[PDB]
Amino acid sequence: GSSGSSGGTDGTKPECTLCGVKYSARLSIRDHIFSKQHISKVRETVGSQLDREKD
Ligand SMILES: [Zn+2]
Repeated sequence: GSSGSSGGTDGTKPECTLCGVKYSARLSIRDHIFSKQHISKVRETVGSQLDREKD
């Protein structure tokens, strides 16, 4: 016989893979991104310091 295969994943749980800060059933993506906690990661992940030569 046959067991069966999978052809579609689902699981957009409220989390921030970027800051690894899994939001709580209550918390929300907004409340997060709207907190230094997140911003910081967004400032470091790339950096604040400007580039040598500007465009
Ligand atoms: Zn975040």
